[PDB]
Amino acid sequence: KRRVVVTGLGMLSPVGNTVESTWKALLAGQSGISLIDHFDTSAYATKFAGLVKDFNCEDIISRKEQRKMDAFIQYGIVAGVQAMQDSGLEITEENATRIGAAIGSGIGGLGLIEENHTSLMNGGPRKISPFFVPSTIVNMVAGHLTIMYGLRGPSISIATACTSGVHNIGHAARIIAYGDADVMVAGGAEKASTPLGVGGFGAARALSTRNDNPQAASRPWDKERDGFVLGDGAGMLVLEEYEHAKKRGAKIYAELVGFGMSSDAYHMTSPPENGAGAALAMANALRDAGIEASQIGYVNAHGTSTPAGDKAEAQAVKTIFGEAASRVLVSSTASMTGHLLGAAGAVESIYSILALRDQAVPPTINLDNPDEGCDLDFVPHEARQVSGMEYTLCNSFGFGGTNGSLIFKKI
Amino acid sequence: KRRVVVTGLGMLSPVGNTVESTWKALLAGQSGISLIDHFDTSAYATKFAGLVKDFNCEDIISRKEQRKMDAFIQYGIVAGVQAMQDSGLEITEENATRIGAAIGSGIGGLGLIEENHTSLMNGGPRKISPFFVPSTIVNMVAGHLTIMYGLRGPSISIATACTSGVHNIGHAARIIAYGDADVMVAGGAEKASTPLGVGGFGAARALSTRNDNPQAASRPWDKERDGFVLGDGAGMLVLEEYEHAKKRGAKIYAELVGFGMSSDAYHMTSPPENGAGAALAMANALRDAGIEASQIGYVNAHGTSTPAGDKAEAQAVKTIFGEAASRVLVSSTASMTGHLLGAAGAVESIYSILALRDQAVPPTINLDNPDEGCDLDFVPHEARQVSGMEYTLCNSFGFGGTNGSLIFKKI
Ligand SMILES: *C(=O)CCCCCCCCCCC
Ligand SMILES: *C(=O)CCCCCCCCCCC
Repeated sequence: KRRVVVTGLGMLSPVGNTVESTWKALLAGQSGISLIDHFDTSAYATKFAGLVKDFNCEDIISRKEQRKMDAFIQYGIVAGVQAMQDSGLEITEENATRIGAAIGSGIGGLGLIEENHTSLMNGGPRKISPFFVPSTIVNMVAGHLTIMYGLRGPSISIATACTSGVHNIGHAARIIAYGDADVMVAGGAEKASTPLGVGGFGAARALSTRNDNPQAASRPWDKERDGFVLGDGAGMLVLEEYEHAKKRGAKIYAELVGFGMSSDAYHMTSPPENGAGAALAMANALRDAGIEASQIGYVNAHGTSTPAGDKAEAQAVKTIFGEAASRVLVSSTASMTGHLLGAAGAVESIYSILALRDQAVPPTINLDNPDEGCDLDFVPHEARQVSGMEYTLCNSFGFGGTNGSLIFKKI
Repeated sequence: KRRVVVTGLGMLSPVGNTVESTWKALLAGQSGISLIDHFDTSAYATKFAGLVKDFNCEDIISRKEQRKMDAFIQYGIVAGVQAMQDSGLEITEENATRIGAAIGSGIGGLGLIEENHTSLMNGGPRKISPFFVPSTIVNMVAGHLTIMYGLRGPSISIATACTSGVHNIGHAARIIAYGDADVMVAGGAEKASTPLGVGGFGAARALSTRNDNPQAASRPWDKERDGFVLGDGAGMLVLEEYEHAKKRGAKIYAELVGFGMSSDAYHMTSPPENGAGAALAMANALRDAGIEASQIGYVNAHGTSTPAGDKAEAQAVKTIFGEAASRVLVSSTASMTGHLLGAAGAVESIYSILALRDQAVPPTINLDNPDEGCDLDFVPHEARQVSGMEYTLCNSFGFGGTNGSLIFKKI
């Protein structure tokens, strides 16, 4: 009966380009939302995003090599090395076969897609780069990594939009537990801060528009919210079976103990006023982890700062916790970071992990005037210290009404 | 100990728009490769593809609704209903919760992506449709279906390029086996026959160029092959736990018994001359299915008709079977259909399933002069009758050196 644990973290976010820095900034209640300058946003209703500041990979990827890879791919490779080094794991011939990857993304190479398409409009097919396909496709983060580290184990890539980070990790854990693998680098990476990304989500009227105050735009559960805030980043984890980890004295951040999935079966982009699906997903994980809602100390909300989004989730929480509704801590890091799409559930799994380590809980900044019936403790404004928190649960929900929840446990 | 079985099939291919018709054509050695007329291919090195002929969904999707969905999405919904009807399964409140989906695609809405991007180049962001995001994203086939059939169980979507069909199905099976679900509609859908698809794979020089004879272009293992042939389609399956199926007297096509994954850890688009990774993947499935290579009657090659591709796979086969190398039947349906990218491993799982039903094995057409050291029986030219075939194995391999194999078993 294989127990899956976390032995390495790696991350690039709108508030730090390392695990420890992003964590520091998050507790400090720092925002990473800035105005876009890599493209002309004049015609854009939204002109800011949670961006990755001063990203450098020269030490990890030759410029010769970068040309074959969209930023989302670069981001994820960098965050994977971070995780691989941190794990300490050493790949051997008697090894590779048993180490794999489960990394995804919501869209992938949107930028190079725009680039190549543009090229094709101006110059014709001859202009499309020969690396177009392998530079934009979603599974290339895992493709490059497995190659870089000579990994021969199971490699998959889940693309479930906003839920991708949660799924990739959950299924990484599954794969190991099944016996198909002993280690798995898992998570998600996105960099959709483009014309098509900004323009697209803005076409659906899903994005916030507070351009006069980018850092205040993302306000989960607050009364004046007006749609999520797009963020770039990548969050990777090294999951591994308990024994295999011990036998090598790996530093163990925590143990993955539960994984729940569900479908809303309602709208293609809208959550039921109910939160019915989100509930089922949390519910399924509690049962998988074989524990009770009363046991969760901190929930990492999907809480993207869309009017319906946030109401629905809160509903679900009540439903799931009921009594413990108020005793439980719910917070949205998206308040500082924005929503990282495919990377979202991965970075937030890392938050949930660190929150157990440090017995501290990142705040929901910008929460000035919460909604009405709210009975919940959204850790508004400032970080929170905790005593005996043994479990944290992390939620993510995406389009197609696809939800997933992960439960982390101390030591 | 949950046994997963197949209780419903659904498909749209370049040789039929139903399971039974595509199967008939395949045994008959019919090609589905035609010249492209939906876009101007003058500047294109390749001017043909395996296309879906006279596709109609009016009875399944309102035109009001089609506008919100890329063809790949339409294709997959249609193929899913096919599967759902065929299953006979009836969704109930005491049900939904236990029925989910695992459907993917390599790229998804490439067409609407091109459309919206074009729009944006000409008109600015205001031109991007409000359904851009949910119309192109990869997980929307499963999103729409779960919605249409009120499914609340686990829904995921694997995007592992050319391997997607195999993975989605394998992980569907896993999910059920785990207990997370009782039924799962799984498979893949693609429709990359576009400027960016044709142009892109042609930029990598990966595509065949025999425009004077489209139907002969795809020639797996033959001496004059020059790169795969792009095909559109969608292949869906209804996987379900054995007991749950019986208790409802569901018609059972076969039982999924093995699932193997692997990584090449070599090149990002190229297979080792070795076939080392493909071997490991087949190998892993035999062990998962708990059987021997000697037991496989028919292998459904990835066999895309690329020079290296086909050599590498054949190598792997030898490696895995060795003795049984020659006694085993290996064939590439891609010889008639072309390669269906994300849909590929799904349709071919259906082939592998029907081949057990009918004890018949689709041919590798166009195989005029095979390569040299070939000791293998590629069922060249015409279909083959078989006696006591209890297992068929189906391979698929994609970019990022991601491989996966599935083992099907009779009754
Ligand atoms: C979360 O579900 C929001 C939508 C996720 C879609 C993938 C990321 C957006 C790509 C944007 C245009 C292709
Ligand atoms: C198989 O691995 C071939 C590549 C799969 C990529 C997904 C389908 C191609 C989309 C083409 C341009 C985006």
